[PDB]
Amino acid sequence: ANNLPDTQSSGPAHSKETPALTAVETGATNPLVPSDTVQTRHVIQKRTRSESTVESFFARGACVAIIEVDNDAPTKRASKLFSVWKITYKDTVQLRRKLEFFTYSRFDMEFTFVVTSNYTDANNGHALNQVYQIMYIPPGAPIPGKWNDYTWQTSSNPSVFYTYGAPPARISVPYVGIANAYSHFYDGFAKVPLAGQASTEGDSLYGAASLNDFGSLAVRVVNDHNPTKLTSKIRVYMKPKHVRVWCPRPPRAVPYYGPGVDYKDGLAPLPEKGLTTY
Amino acid sequence: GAQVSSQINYTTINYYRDSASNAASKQSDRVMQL
Ligand SMILES: O=C(O)c1ccc(NS(=O)(=O)c2ccc(N3C(=O)c4ccccc4C3=O)cc2)cc1
Ligand SMILES: CCCCCCCCCCCCC/C=C/[C@H](O)[C@H](N)CO
Repeated sequence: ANNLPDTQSSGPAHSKETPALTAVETGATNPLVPSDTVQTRHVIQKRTRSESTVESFFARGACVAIIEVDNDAPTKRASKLFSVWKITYKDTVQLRRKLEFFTYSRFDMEFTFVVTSNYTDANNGHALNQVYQIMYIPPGAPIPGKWNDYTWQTSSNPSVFYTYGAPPARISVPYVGIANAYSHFYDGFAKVPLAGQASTEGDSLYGAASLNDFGSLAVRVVNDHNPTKLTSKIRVYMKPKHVRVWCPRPPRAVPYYGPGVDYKDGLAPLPEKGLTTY
Repeated sequence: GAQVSSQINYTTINYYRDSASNAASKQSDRVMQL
């Protein structure tokens, strides 16, 4: 967020110093300023880079998931009375691309849950205000098997009970990585296959570290069902905070295809433009 | 007034107002940016 250097007055030049000429082969960028190649006036620079700090770049809540749940009679096998969403930023694209400008990152994370609901039909009465349970299931904790099984006691899991109509729920977590930074890219495997092991052993997905690195969110409607079916969507908004990032990378240029770096479609991003056309 | 000058000397005197009347007095470099 630092200010910018002033432009210094620069007059005619006639000398053996040639800042214009360089050698990009060295791998360095020629740090020229306008006064190196043209005559410049004195300008007291007042612009700053306050809004391009990494913190400012990521200081936005981005939607990373839309978790759909129902409030309906359990006999209705079509309805889904609870939903489990594995935590990740890779279900949407925008925040993913912003994060993947970099190879490593540390940040606290602010989760904000925006809950919307609606009737599905109009001939089965009405509903009282719903309460939603959002339980964090860290890896290894038992995953709910039913909307009302014992796991929802949440004696040790953190849970947020959100009352419909209240302002979106919000919680914060610190940096919870087991490494010293989050790895946006992992060039490796969880397993190394060993010679003599059958083809079904030692095989792991390329670039995946843990089968379950950050656990899940289990969402249900706590209320018992009304005579009419209600559908709800919980939109999850992530905001990195206190961000640090390492090893910048070129941003994604073609559409994402899965959680890896794979690509299948849209491999022609650049449009056509004449070489000598302005 | 009288000018005495080495040649053993010689004497010169200007007799005229105008100077025009006076007698003749015999006394890497390869790399550049612009
Ligand atoms: O309305 C918007 O904000 C919103 C609207 C569209 C949008 N992009 S999308 O490509 O249409 C899209 C649409 C749905 C999902 N999505 C699911 O279908 C889902 C199911 C379960 C868990 C998580 C998710 C999840 O992200 C992901 C992306 C994102 C957010
Ligand atoms: C209701 C409480 C829920 C709390 C959830 C805490 C989980 C925090 C997850 C933060 C997400 C970090 C981003 C992911 C990092 C990289 O992808 C991994 N290192 C590689 O999978």
